[PDB]
Amino acid sequence: TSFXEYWXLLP
Amino acid sequence: SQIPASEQETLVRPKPLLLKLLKSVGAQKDTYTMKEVLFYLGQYIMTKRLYDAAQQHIVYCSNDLLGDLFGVPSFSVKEHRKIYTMIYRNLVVVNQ
Repeated sequence: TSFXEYWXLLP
Repeated sequence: SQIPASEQETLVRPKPLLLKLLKSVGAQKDTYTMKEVLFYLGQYIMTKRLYDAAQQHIVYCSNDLLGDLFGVPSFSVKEHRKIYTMIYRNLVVVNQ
């Protein structure tokens, strides 16, 4: 999983 | 003050270190929604290549603006409540 996708799950 | 429509829409003013981080990635204003703060923090991490290339939920930030804000050398993106706690310490909530 990309960092972009992990961080998308915060907001 | 009105209650924000969602946590993401809470209006906030970053404190100086966090504002410096935001401005480093192009932020122009003093007041933001929480969602905007999270997008600029993601952009800081990606442009500075701080995520582990193989295990991309791990962020390495020792002694950069981000590590100084959060007070850690590394963190996991999966620790949502811990990240929010660290961000909130670096914000002031404002009207509307």
